[PDB]
Amino acid sequence: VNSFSGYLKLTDNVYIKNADIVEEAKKVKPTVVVNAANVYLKHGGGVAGALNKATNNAMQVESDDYIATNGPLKVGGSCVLSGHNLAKHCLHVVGPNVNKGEDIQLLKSAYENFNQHEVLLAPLLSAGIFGADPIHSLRVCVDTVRTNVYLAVFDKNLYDKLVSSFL
Ligand SMILES: Cc1c[nH]c2ncnc(NCC3(O)CCCCC3)c12
Ligand SMILES: [Cl-]
Repeated sequence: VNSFSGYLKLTDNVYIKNADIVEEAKKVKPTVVVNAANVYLKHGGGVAGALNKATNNAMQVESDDYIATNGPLKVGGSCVLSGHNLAKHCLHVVGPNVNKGEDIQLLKSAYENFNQHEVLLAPLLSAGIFGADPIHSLRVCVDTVRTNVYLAVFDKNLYDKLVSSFL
């Protein structure tokens, strides 16, 4: 039993809700919140900008130190950093950016990072400002993630479509 509320069950381990991941984070304080990161951990907009703003830019400050030490992430890769006031940990995961010509096949690799954590609050990777179809992202998620994932989908019409077209 966990504290996630009002999620529609899609499969054994995947749950979905029309919600702002920032608000789900502020209310639940999960062990892991997933950020839809880019390779530079530049949290300017989208999920990343929203999470970072909610941390009063502390996420960006921590991220800049991480990059200065370690260099950029790989597309499809991840790192674990602090969750600040939102979660215990933030798993920064880089899905491919279709607008940059990045290989959509890397979306599966991106979702594989979730399997290192028993329970996560997450967005649909590569969707939104990253350019991919959220329907496709959801299918890759369901077919790749084996741990318990709670998805917050920001857009109501897209959520309804994600729900309606699933089975
Ligand atoms: C921008 C933003 C702020 N707070 C959020 N919480 C969740 N998702 C977000 N954007 C990505 C997505 O949900 C958009 C609809 C289709 C699936 C992907 C955001
Ligand atoms: Cl977005």
